[PDB]
Amino acid sequence: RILGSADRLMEVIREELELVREQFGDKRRTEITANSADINLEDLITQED
Amino acid sequence: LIYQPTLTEADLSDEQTVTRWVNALVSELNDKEQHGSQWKFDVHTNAEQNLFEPIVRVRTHGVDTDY
Repeated sequence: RILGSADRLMEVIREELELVREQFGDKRRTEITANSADINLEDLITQED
Repeated sequence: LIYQPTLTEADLSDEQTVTRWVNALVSELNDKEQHGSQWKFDVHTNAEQNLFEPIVRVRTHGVDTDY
């Protein structure tokens, strides 16, 4: 039955992948941001008299 | 292709020798298969020179390809 059809093959592969994911999953360590801007060195000094 | 009869250019327009040749080739391929592949054949008609180019189709690992 397995050799007769391709859908069964894809189901077997999907089940194996799901089992692997459920057995060896973990979390993420690195954070991704979006193009932090620069500093003109004048905004860090308060303007006064 | 080594053991099959030679196909010449002059036989490319009969449309009957080609059919039997490709049918015999596909039958021989299907007879000795041991890896689960399936073989089929098709004949393509060209409107330029009235030629008849053979086409071989095979399904391996659930994937179809035409040669």
